[PDB]
Amino acid sequence: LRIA
Amino acid sequence: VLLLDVTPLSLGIETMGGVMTTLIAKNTTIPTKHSQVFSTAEDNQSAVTIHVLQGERKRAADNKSLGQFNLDGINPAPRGMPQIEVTFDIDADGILHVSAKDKNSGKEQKITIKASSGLNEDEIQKMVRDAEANAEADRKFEELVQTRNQGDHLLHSTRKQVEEAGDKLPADDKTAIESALTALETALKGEDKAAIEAKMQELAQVSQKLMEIAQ
Repeated sequence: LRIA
Repeated sequence: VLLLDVTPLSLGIETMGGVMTTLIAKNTTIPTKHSQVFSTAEDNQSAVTIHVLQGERKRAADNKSLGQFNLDGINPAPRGMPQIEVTFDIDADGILHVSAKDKNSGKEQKITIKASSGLNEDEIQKMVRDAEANAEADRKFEELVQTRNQGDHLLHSTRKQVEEAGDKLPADDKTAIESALTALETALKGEDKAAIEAKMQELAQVSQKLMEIAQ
């Protein structure tokens, strides 16, 4: 899971 | 034993695609502490925005914001490679402590959110209403987001595999693939899940050789  | 301090609503952060990702689930007894390792969305990303949310809605924008804070100093790498551990910690007094830690750089940024912050006893009940009222619609949004993330991984991956394949890839296949990527990249820009899956279908079919060469 990835954050911007 | 006659009472419990609980979280009325889920607590978490916004993740790629505007999704709320949950750390501490609805109706958890405080004190409590949950961690989860996240990564970067984009190559050579030097920071992440930790956007703290309260609510049961799948869309981050449908949930209650409690604050946001940056962790900077992320040393250049491919997207999905940095380790950002995110920790929600509710102490016995009802205060929320969120930290992000870059496990390479050791760097840390906390935010501290009063026990009183977020949704009052009413709003809470409305939020649960909307959760069960908009379950179907939230589900559809989740599937579009997941589909957009599947699409983007296939795009990013295929472009690299073209860079490392260089001259190995028949120019013919390189034409067919560069057209499917440009179309896939356009579809990704929209809200039509079917059209993204159709460009992913187009890429699969024309990339059988590229795939061979990656081994």
